[PDB]
Amino acid sequence: APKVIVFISGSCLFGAISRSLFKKLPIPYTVVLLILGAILGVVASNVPLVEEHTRDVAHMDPHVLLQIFLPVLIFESAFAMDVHTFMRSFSQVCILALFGLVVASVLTAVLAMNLFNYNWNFSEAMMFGAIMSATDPVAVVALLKDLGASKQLGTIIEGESLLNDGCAIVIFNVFMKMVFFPQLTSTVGQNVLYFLQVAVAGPLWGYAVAKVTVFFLSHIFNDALVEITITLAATYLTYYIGDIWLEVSGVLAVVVLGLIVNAEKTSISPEVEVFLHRFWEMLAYLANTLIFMMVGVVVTQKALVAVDKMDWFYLIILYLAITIIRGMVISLFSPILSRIGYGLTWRNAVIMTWGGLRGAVGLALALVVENLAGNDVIGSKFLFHTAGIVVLTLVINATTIQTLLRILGMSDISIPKRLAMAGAVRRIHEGQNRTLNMLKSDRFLADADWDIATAACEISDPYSPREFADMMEEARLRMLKAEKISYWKQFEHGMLAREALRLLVQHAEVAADEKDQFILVDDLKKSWQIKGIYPWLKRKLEDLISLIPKLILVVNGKINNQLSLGYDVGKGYIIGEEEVGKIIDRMVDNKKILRELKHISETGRLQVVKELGLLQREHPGIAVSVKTRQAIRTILNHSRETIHELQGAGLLDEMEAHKLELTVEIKMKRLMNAPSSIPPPPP
Amino acid sequence: APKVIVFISGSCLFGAISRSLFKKLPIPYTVVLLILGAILGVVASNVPLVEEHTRDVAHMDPHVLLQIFLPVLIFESAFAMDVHTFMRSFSQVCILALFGLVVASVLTAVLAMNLFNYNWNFSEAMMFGAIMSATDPVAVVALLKDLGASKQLGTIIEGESLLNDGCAIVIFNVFMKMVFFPQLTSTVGQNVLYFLQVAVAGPLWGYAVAKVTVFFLSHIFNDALVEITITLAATYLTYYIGDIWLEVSGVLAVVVLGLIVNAEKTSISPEVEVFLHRFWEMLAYLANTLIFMMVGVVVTQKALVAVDKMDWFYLIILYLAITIIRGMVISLFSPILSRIGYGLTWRNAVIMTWGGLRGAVGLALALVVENLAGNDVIGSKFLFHTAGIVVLTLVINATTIQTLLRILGMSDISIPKRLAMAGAVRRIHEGQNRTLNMLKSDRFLADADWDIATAACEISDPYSPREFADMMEEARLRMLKAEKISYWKQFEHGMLAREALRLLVQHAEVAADEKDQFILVDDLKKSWQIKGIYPWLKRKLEDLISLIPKLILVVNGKINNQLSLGYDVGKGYIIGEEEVGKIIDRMVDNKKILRELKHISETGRLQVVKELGLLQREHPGIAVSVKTRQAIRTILNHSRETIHELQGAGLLDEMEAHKLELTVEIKMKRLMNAPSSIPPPPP
Repeated sequence: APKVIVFISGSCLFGAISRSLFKKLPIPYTVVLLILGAILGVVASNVPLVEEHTRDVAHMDPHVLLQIFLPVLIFESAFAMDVHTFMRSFSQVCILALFGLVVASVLTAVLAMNLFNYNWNFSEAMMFGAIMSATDPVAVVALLKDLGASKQLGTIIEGESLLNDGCAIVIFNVFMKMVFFPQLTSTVGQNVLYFLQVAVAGPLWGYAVAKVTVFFLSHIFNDALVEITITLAATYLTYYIGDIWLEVSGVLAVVVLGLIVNAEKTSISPEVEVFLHRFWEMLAYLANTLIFMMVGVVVTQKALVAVDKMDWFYLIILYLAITIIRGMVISLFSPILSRIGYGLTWRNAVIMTWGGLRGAVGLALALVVENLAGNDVIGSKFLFHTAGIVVLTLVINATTIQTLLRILGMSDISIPKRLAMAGAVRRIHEGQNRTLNMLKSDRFLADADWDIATAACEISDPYSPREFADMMEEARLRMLKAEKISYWKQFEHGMLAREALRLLVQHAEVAADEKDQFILVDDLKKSWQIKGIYPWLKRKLEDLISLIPKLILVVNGKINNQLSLGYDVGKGYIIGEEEVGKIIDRMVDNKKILRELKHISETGRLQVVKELGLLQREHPGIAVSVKTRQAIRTILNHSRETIHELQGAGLLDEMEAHKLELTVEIKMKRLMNAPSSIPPPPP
Repeated sequence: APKVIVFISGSCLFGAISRSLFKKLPIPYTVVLLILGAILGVVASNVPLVEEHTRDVAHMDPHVLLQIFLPVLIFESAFAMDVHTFMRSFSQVCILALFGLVVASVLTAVLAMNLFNYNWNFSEAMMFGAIMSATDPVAVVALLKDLGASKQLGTIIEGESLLNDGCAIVIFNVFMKMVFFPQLTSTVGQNVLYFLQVAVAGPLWGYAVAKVTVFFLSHIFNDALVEITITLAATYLTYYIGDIWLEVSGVLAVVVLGLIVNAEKTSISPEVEVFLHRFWEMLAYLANTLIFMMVGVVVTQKALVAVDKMDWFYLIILYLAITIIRGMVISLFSPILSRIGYGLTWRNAVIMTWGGLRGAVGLALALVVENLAGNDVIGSKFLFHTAGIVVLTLVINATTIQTLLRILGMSDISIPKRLAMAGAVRRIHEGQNRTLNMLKSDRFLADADWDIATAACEISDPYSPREFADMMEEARLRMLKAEKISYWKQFEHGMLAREALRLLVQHAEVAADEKDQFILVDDLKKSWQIKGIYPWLKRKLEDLISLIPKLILVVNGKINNQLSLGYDVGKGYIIGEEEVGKIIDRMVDNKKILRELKHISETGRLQVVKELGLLQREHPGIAVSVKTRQAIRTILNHSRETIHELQGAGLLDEMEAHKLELTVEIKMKRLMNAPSSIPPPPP
C-alpha cells in the first residue's frame, strides 16, 4: 500500500481549495499552498501517520523528482508560447536571457561571498546564484496579456522566463556535477569539449527528436489518442535519454522540442491542439502543486532547525540584492536592446525588473541541492533561502505589480477600445431587449417571470487651415480602423492565415503610430522576400541534379513555407483594399480626400499585384501548388459548412454527419502533407 | 535515475506503433502489444540491461499496480457509459451480470476441480473462475455502436462489462483474502457482517463521495484545471480510502462514483466534459498498454517455465468450456431476462455470448495471483492460463464476431438510412459542383490546377385494396420520419433536452416497428409521472413543518428535474405536431387521409395541452421556475449568438469576445444552480 497516491490526491484537493478560495485576493494560491504544506509538515512532525506519508513522499530521491517534474513544467512553458512573436524577437530575448543570467549569477555569487558568513566557495555561491536567478512569472504574463496592447511585452517576458529557466537549470547542473560529485579531475581541453558538446547537442538532439516527432505526428489520422501518447512519450523519453543515456543537458532539448512542436500544430488536428494545451497546463499545475507542498513540508521539517536572526537579516538583504541586481542588469543592457528594431521604454524595463517571480523550477533545484548535500547545514541554508525568497517575491511582487501596473499607466483602457466596448454593450443590450420582446409573445412563455430573467440576463461593461490638417489625420485614423475591421473580416472567412493576420495587424498598428502615413510597402518588403541562402541552395541543387532529392525537397518546403505566407499577405492586402474601397464612400464625405485615399489604395493595389505577378513568374510550380492548396482548402471548408448546415436542416443525424466530418478531416490532413510543387500543366 | 519512466515511454511508443500499424488488420492491437512484450521479455532474459528495466518495473508490488491501474480503468468504463440507457435497463443488466457472474464462477470452479490435474481446493478454483469471468469488450462495443440500430444491446453489454468487472474483482478480493492470507479464523456472524459491510458500504461510500464531488464541482466557475484535478483526486482518494482505510470494496465505490458523475455533467462545463472524456480515455489506454506489456513480460519470463502439452490441452478445452458455459448461462437466463421489457432475442443472445472478451482486468488479477503465490506453481499456471485465454479470446472472438455480425444480418444497413445517405451524397456532390463553378470565376485561383483538386474532393459512397392499405403504412412511416426530423430540428434550436430527444426518437422508432399506430400519448405519458414516493415525502414533511429544509429542498430538486423532463417532452411533442401540421400539405395528396392524420395529430395535441395544464395546476411554482429557466436559457443563447455574429461581422476582437463568452458561460452555469421552485407572485 503506497502513500504517494494519498499524498498526491491530498495535494490536489488542497490545491483545488487554494485556487477556489483565493480567486479575488491578489495573493497567489502557491503562497497559501506553501503555508498549508508547512502546517502539514508540522502535523507530520507531531502525528506518526502523517510522518509516514511525508517520509514516503517528500523525502524522495532528487533525480526521480527532477526527471518527472521538470519535463512537464518545461514542456508546458515551451508549449504555451506564441512561437511567431517569440521567434521574431528571439535576438533580444536570447541575448538578455543568456547574458543577464550569467552576470546575475556572477553578481549573486559575489554578493553572497561578500554578505554571507558561511564558509562557501566561489562555485557553490555561483550555484546559489544559478538557483536564485531562475524565474517563472505566470501571473505577471497573465496580467500583461489581460491589459491589452502589451502583447509583445508578455511575449518577451515569457521568452525570458523560458530561456532563463532552461539555461539556469543547465548552469546549476554543471556546477552541481562539478562540486557535489568531486571525484572527476579533468583537463582544460576535455572540459571545454564537454561544455561545447552540452551547448551544441542540447538543441541539436532536441531538434532531431522534434523532427522525428513531427514526422510521426504528420502521418497519423483519425486517432487523437496516438498523438497525445506520442507527444507525452517523446517528451519524457527525450529528457530521460538526454539526461541519462548521454551527457547532454536534456533541458534545452525539451525546450527546443516544445518550441518546434509549437512551431508545428499545422500537422496536429485542432481538437488535439486544444486537448494538448489543456493537458500540459493541467500537468504543470499538478507539478507546481506537488513541488510547492513538498518544499513546504521539507522546509518546515528540516530547514527550520538552523535558522537564526543573522540568517533572516541576510535573507532580507538577499531580497534587496536580487532586486537591485535585476535592476542593474536591465539598466546596463538597455542600450543593447535599444540598438535593435524593438527597443524598450523605461516602464517596460521597470515592469520586467519587478516581473521576476521565483518559481517551482527554482524550488525543485533547491530540493535537489538540499537532499544531495546530506546532513550538513549548507543544503538546509540553500532550501531556507530559496523558500524565503520565493515567499517574499511572490507576495510582495504580485501585490506591488498590480499596484505598479495601475500606477505606471499601461493598464488603462484605450479610447477607441472603450468606445468599441461601449458599442458592444449597447448592441448586446438591444439584442437582449428584442429577444425579450420576441419572448413576450410566446404561447408557452407568456406566464413566465420577467424581472428575474432581466436581472439574471444583464451584462455590465467590464471597463466601467490647421483644422483641415487635423481632420485629415482623423480621416486617416478612421481609414485604418476600417482597414483593421476589413482585415479581421477577411480573416474570419477563412481566407487568411493566423500569422498573416498578425503581420497585417502589426503593420497596420505601426502605420497607426505615425502621423500622416498609411500601411506602406517598405514595411511589407520583408513579407514575400525569399531572398537569401534558400534560392542559392535551390539553384545549387538544381545544377547538381541535372540525399540530394531529400535536400531539394526540404529546400522546396522552406520556400513553400515562406511563399504561402507572402501570397496570403498580398492577397489579404488586395481583399482589404477592395473592401475599404467599397466602403470609402459612406464614411468619407469630402471628394478631394476621397480621391486622395482612393489613389493611395490604387497605387498600393498596382504595386502588390505586379509583385504578385513577379512572384508567380519567378516560381511557377510553387505558386500554382500553393494556390491549388488554397483552392482545395476553400472547397473543403465549403463542404464542411454544407455538412454543418445539413445537420442544421435536420435531414442528417449527428452520427452520419460525424462520419462525414471525419472523412473531410481525413481529407484536410491529407491536404496538409500535399506535394510541395506540382509541375505546371501543358496547354 | 528510475527505469519506470523509460519503460513507460517505451511501452507508449510500442502501443502507438501497434495501433498505427495494425489499423487495417482486424487483429486488435493488444495481442501484438503482448507479442512485443513477450519478445522484450525474452530480450530481458538475455540482455542484462533490459533485465534491469523489467526487474525495476514488471517485478512490482501487486497492491501498488492494483491501486494505480484499477481505479483508472473502472472509472473510465463507468464514465464512458450513457447513463440514461444504462439506468432504463439497469434491473436487467444488474440481474444478468450478478447472477451470470456468480454461476459462471461456480461452474468454472467445478470445471477446474474436475478437469485440472492440480490439487486445488474449492476457493482457489473459485478465484480462478473470478479471474476467468471478467470481460472487457471495448472493441465489440465500438463495433456494435458502429452498426446502426443496435444501441440497446450495446448499452446492455457495456453495463454488463462494468458490473461484471465490479463484482468480479469483489469476489476475487474476497477469495484472495480467504486463500493467500489464511491466518484469520472468523465466526459465521462476523463473516456475514463482513459480507453485508462490503456489499452495502461499497456503493454507500461511493455515493457519498460522489455527491460530495458533485457539490464541489457545481460551485466552480471559469477554471477547468480545478475541475479536472477534483475529479482525478476524488477517484484516486475514493479507491485508496475504500481499499485501505476501510474494508469497503473499492471497485464498487469507483463504479458508483463514475456512474453518478456521468449522471451529472449538467454541473460541469462542456469543454471540461470533452476534456474529461478524452483524458480518461487516454488514461485508460495508458493503463491498458502498461498492463498488457507487463503481462507479456512476466508471462514469458517466469510463467512459461512450467508449461507442457497437458497444460496446453487443458487451456484449449478450458476455452471451449468457458464458451459453452457462457452460452449456457445466457440460454438459461433468457426467460427471466425476457420477462422484463426488453427481451433478448437469440441473435442478440449469441452476440452477447460471443461478445465476451477477457482483458486487462483479468490480466491484472492474474498478475496479483502470480506475485502472491511466490515460488509455487499455482501463480504460474494462473498467469499462463489467463494470458493464453486473453490472447486467443481476443484474436478468435474479434475475427469471428466480425464474421458473426456479417452472418446474423445485424450489419445490414437499413434502406431508408441508405436512401438518406445517398441523398446526402447527391447534395454534397452538387454543392461541390456549384462551389467549383464559383471558384472557376475568380481573379485569384484561375491559374490553379483543377483535375487533381476535383479528384481529391470526392466524398464517395461509404455504404456502396390491401396494397392500398399497405401504402398507407409507408405514408405513416414517412410522416413519423417527418415528426422525428421536426424533433431533431427543435433540438437544433436548443429547446429539447438530450434525454427528451432520445425519448422522442425511441418512441418514433417503436412506432415505426408497428403496423398502423402512430406516436401515441399512452406510451408518451410516462415522462411526467409524478405518482411516486417523492410527492408523498414532500407533503408529509410540509405537514410536519406547517435538516428537513434540506430534505424538502432535495425532494423539490428531484421533482423539479422530473418536471423539467416531462415539460420538455410535452413541449417537444407540441412543437413537433405544429411543425408536422405546417408541412402536412406537401407530402400528403389525398384529402381524406390528410384530414384523418391531421385529426389524429390535433387530438394528440389537445390531449398533451390539457394534461400539461393539469400538470401546471398540480405544481405551479416549480413550473414557474422551469419556464424561468427556459426563458433565461433562451436569452443567454441569443446573447451568445449575438456575440458570435459580432465576431462574424468583425466589429469585436477575439479576446473581448472570449471574455463575453466567459461571462455568458458563467451566467449559464449560474442558471444551472438555480432555485428549483420560485414561489408564485400574488395577483
